[PDB]
Amino acid sequence: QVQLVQSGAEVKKPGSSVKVSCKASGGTFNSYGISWVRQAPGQGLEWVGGIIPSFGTADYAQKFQGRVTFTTDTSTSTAYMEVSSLRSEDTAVYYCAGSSWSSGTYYGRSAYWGQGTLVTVSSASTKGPSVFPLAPSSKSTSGGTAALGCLVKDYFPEPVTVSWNSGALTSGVHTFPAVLQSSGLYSLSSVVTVPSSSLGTQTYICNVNHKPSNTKVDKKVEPKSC
Amino acid sequence: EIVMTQSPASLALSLGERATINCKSSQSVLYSSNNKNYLAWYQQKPGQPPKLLIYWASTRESGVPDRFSGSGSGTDFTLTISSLQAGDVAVYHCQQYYSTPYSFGQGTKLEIKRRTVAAPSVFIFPPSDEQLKSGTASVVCLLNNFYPREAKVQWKVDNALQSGNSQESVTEQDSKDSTYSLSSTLTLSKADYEKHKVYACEVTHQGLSSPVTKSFNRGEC
Amino acid sequence: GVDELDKIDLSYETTESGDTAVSEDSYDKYASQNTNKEYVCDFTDQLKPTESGPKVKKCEVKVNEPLIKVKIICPLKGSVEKLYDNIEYVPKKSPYVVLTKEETKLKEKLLSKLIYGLLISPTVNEKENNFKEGVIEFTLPPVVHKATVFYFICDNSKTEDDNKKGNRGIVEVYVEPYGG
Ligand code: NA
Repeated sequence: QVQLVQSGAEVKKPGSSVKVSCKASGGTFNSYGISWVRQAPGQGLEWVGGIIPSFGTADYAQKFQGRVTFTTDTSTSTAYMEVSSLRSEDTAVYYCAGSSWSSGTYYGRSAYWGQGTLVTVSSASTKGPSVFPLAPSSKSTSGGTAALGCLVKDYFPEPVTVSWNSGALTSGVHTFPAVLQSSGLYSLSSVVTVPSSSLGTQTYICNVNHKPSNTKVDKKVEPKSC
Repeated sequence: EIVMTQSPASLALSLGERATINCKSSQSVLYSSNNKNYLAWYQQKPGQPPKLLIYWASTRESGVPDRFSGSGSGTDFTLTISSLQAGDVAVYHCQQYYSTPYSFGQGTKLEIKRRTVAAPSVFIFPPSDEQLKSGTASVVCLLNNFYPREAKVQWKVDNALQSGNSQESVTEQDSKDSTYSLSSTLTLSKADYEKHKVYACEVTHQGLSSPVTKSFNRGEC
Repeated sequence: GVDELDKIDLSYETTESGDTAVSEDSYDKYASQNTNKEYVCDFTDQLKPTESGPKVKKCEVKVNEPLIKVKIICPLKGSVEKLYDNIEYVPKKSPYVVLTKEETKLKEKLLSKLIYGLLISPTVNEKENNFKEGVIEFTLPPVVHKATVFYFICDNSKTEDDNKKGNRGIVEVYVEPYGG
């Protein structure tokens, strides 16, 4: 049960520096090769660089020369990636990954991946979302099935995450990819189809998390008598 | 630097068929002192990090089923997925770890081609009273679990066709029924919303025999 | 400690002296040339045909500190006209495959099974890390828990030139545990 847990998403000003952490659980990373891999919006995977924490040695892609520093804190088993002089093109999900040693290399088996950290390079300020219900009704009822949801409006930067009933409701959920509005703020919605007979007795709550603004909202979505 | 290249860029195949994904390196990644190809394959599902499938070009990671098979040597490599299942929809990536800078292919998107269409179930949501206190009305039209992905959603406000004030979002292909879902959001000021009565979304899709309209009257229920 | 792909030749055996009929009392033993954390055995001036040949030239690499890069240079056949025409290096799959001592004999072993965590990269300075490029290299880890001794052979004793025979080169890498 080795687990890599990364630091939260952030917006950073153009020209500034970001430090992304990656902490290993299930023990130390002292026999692991750590890679940092980024994925820009709509693009393939791109190797940023790597460090073997035992060896203290680091490799970097030519694109990141003089701008990226890998460090480790072996006491806390946390790896860090610092990217300076940030450019618009550096907007990406940054992953840390770990590989165990075999056959003379620390990079043959990168099976452990962090969840990813979205770094948004922008001058626009952090804004938390408002959460609005999409109430079930007769105009949202088909057969014995109703739809309901939550509209997560006007936040920056990405991402928000949504669960239903603290994760106890997963079947029939669609959480849509965010849309960038003409205002330059994001919005998304998350919907679920439920039995129409469940509407008077079962509570439906969307749990909305926007880590860049420390926004945590639970919203009960209530039926109309309609 | 070693350049990695995958082909095809995208693959759409039926359930039970065999998917073949090729990957070429610009130099050999076979080390003659251990006879190993320094080549890995990853599977990436939407919202998730990549997951290691194959390493040393042909060794399966723990838990990966035998339908996934890596082959090839030197500069030419192939990932084969036999008997395609609905949960195999993902982007597949090859990577060399022979020498720094490590490099990836561009990714291969694999999707399921369903034999038959599926019509969306269609739902419309009026703006909540709480959103109206913020001065904006969002009207949401939901198209649930349809195939193929192509769909037309048109907004009518008092039977006037709307343009320029709506945005759509579409999910990735579902890992169970290989359908898509779609939202269209109409955005109006609260003042414009309160001047009009009939709000309708009209949905055209191959699964529907003719276009379907869902509507409400503002203030009525 | 071995995966499902790695094989060695378990039939292969040799000795330190090989076919030279030189006893171990008569070996020319010397230390590797050590600059910072790079320890080098260079055989390009040790193995050419000489009057007293074949001699045994034994290069001793002694490790007891972290992160030592060991580098071994063996002259290629045809790199000089005539003088290395019958040179042989053992194991052919060095440095991934090395020789260790089994009851006075030398037999094949995987270096990865001997030393956990060491670096054996497939290329060094854009050339394959194999004696067919004339040089091999590996880097020892920050912590070694188990003692090991292993060998490489660079043998020119079958090269003859003007009634002289080349010499047989031996590398002995002695790793003592460190970093505990
Ligand atoms: Na000996």
